[PDB]
Amino acid sequence: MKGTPSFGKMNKTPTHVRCRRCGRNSFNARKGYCAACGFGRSKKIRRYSWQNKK
Amino acid sequence: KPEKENFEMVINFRRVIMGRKTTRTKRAIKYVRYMVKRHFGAEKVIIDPLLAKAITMNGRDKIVRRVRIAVKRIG
Amino acid sequence: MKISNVESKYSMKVRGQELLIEEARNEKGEKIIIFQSLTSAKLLNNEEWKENTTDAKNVEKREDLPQDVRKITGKILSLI
Amino acid sequence: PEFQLQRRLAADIAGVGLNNIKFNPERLEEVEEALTREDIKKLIKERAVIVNPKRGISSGRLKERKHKRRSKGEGRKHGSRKGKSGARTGDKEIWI
Amino acid sequence: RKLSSPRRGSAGLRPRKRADEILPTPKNWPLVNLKEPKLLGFIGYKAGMTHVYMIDDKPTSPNYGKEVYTPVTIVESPPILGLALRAYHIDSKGELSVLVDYWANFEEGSLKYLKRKITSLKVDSSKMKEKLDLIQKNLNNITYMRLLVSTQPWLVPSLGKKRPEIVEIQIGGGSIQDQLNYGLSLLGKQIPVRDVFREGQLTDIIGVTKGKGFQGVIKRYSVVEFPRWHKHRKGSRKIGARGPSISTPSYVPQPGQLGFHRRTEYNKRIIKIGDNVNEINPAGGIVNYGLVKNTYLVIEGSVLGSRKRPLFLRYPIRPSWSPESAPKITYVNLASQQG
RNA sequence: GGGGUUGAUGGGGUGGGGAUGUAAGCUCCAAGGUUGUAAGACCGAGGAGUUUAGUCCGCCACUCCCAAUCAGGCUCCCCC
RNA sequence: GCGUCUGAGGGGUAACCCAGGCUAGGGAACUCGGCAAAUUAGCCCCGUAACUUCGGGAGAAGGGGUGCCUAUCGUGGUUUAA
RNA sequence: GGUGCAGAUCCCGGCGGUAGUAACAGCGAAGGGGGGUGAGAAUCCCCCUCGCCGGAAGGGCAAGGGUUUCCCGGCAACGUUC
RNA sequence: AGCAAACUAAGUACCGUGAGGGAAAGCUGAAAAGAACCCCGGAAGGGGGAGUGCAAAGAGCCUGAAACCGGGUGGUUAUAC
Repeated sequence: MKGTPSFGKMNKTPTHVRCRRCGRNSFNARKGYCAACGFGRSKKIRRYSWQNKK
Repeated sequence: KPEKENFEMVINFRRVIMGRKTTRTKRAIKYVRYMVKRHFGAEKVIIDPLLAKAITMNGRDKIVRRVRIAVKRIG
Repeated sequence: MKISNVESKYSMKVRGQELLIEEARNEKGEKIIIFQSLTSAKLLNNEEWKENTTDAKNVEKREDLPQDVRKITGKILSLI
Repeated sequence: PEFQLQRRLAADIAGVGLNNIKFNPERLEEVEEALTREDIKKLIKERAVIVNPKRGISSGRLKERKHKRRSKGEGRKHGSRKGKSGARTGDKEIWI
Repeated sequence: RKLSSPRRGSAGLRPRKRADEILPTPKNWPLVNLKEPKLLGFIGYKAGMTHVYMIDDKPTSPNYGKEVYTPVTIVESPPILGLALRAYHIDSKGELSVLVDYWANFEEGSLKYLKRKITSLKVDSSKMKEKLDLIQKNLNNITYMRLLVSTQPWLVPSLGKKRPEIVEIQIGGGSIQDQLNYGLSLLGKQIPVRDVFREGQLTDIIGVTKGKGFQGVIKRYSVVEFPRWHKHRKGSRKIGARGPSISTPSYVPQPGQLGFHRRTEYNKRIIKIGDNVNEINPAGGIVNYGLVKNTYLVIEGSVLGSRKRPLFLRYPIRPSWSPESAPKITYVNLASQQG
């Protein structure tokens, strides 16, 4: 069932672990990629121009 | 001055029975305290542990029809 | 009725617990057996009471008790 | 007045259930002063801490009922059998 | 589609409230009925019930002159005590107020049982001499004469009470002057039941019925319980709708008090008046009442009230027939009522 | 709605009237079996006797044996 | 191991509700509808129809037996064991 | 000139009425007597007894949690009541 | 209000698996002189009597409105909007 019984299976190992470069818990473990700074396939810091309103 | 008697009497659990079943034991113990205070002027009553088990060795909702007690009603 | 005289008093130990058995007679002259297992207790205000066991007769053998007492104690002794 | 430490230490020294450990009501001031596992071992010896043994089910009724079942056939008959014939004696074991 | 079914209960009995006294008095009394001065009622206590075997009296009955089985109620009736004499007149405003009361207990009839209900007259206030000449002065414009009587419960041990009940009973007979003379002879005396009734007569019973407390609508009005699924389905012991409108949503059934109502019965016949209680007491006593030891009435049928209920017995106000004496009784059930 | 010692209001004791169905213990018998030279004694579902028994009674009667004691609050003394 | 699926006490215990037991005579007359409830029920022996893709149907349907006590018999296992 | 509020199922803050009311029952457990500590015990501690689980309410260890573990001292808040 | 952020730690706490989202909260007095001591209370910047200060809305501290609640003053109330 969509709600309370299925949230019980959210106690395994997480999808995201700590990242050495940025110190945020955004390193996607299964893909070898930080979803916050790009560490893993970007040498440059992950940055986009939509990342704040103008 | 109330007499420091060694009376002994019979307690009838007529009215404790025909009440609520699952409190018959709890009410029987409180009925002995009331009767000793009524017939002896006691302000504090102590029940011997042997007497409490004789009223209900049957559990919680099964008790005896009557019991005979002896009161050493000291000062 | 009111108890007039106590004939015999005993003291027996059951599974590490202490018993007092008294033989008495009422005004009518009927024999009653009184079972007590309590030696000390509080009072109303405010001190300690202790039963006197000097007159008690210690019991070690099971047929040391009278036949009348021995044939009645069986039911009570289970619920000790 | 809490001394669950003494009850816990005594139950594994004695190797019994924690509900098999009873104190002596007349010597509780002495149990209350025990802090170490050496203190508790001495109290068990001095009978300040009682260790109850484990019980068992009496076998008097079972031995008499089994003897009658064996020699007179009582209780073995077809008003007492709930299971199937092959679950009481397998047919392959009969042939073997 | 809107079949026909009669309404549940009577619309003339509302409110179904608790009776405000345990011994009611009739509001209306039977006419003179062409007699000579006598009282038109008596007071009794309901004891129990049994059954007798009588030979039928009703000349029109299908069982005439045959032994038939009838239930009966036992009513214990010691003598009553005559207390005072009361005169009514049409006063100014044209009402039926009371003219005066003439009490007489001092000459003989010094009772303290009577003080358990009324802290009655002191010796200082025994000026009843001029209450009597007021009745004689205002004769010829007096309409009704009534006698205050008192029950004597202390003569009934099974009825564990000593304070009495006070009611007033009407006199019907000859002239007003003739009735005043009769009422002065009963004053302070003891009135047996045989001075009022006789065997074979009809009576009317007034009393309070057995109480039953707060009750539902299936016992109070005998409404129909919801059938099948609804026996399983959200509550069945209730009525569906409580009216259509905002018209003071009306007189539909509601739960509330059942029993302990003042009611009245008609045409209850007296079969026997006895003094020998050994002929009426069953083995082991009447269950939950006791033993009869006074004069008793045997009344065929049922009577409202519980055991030890005070009942007012009145002359029949719409009698069905006029019986004669002797409904002969051949058997009385004296067996035990337990088991 | 009653009683409250100037008392039978509830309990106890003793009788009455009831419900089940004839208690435990003891004596005799029991299909057979274990012994014992025999006599005898030992086990045994159950049957009979003691025994309309024993247990129980939110019914009735008699009997002051026990308890209705102690304590608190409110309101009045008008007319004369 | 627990009385911590962590609030209790009083009540001749009102109506009513949620779960449960029993009902005389009748037996689906209830209702959209036998819904719900009731009936039957384990094991051994006997016995078992139409139909059928020949395997099934089939635990068809139906009938009889069963406790306790006192003794026995047969078959088999195991023990250095035809 | 960021200039006047009763309304925008207006935004934010404080406070009523319902009301000392519902709920603290339902998922198959239960307490009683005696004693102690303490300013204060239905609820904490000791002894006796009674009840419940007993293919789980007992035993052993994962992922996850992250000090919850052990000793001493507390009770303003915290624990469905204390 | 002014930047989301005038303050015991603002992109801080906290919410989301994640990209991301995102608060609240200023003020004793000139000077702590921050209430010694005594009675009550288990304790409590708790009560009472004191004392400090120009002044105690004295630690929940500038001023201290209304809603709301409690006590009192003045009118009035169980035959009627």
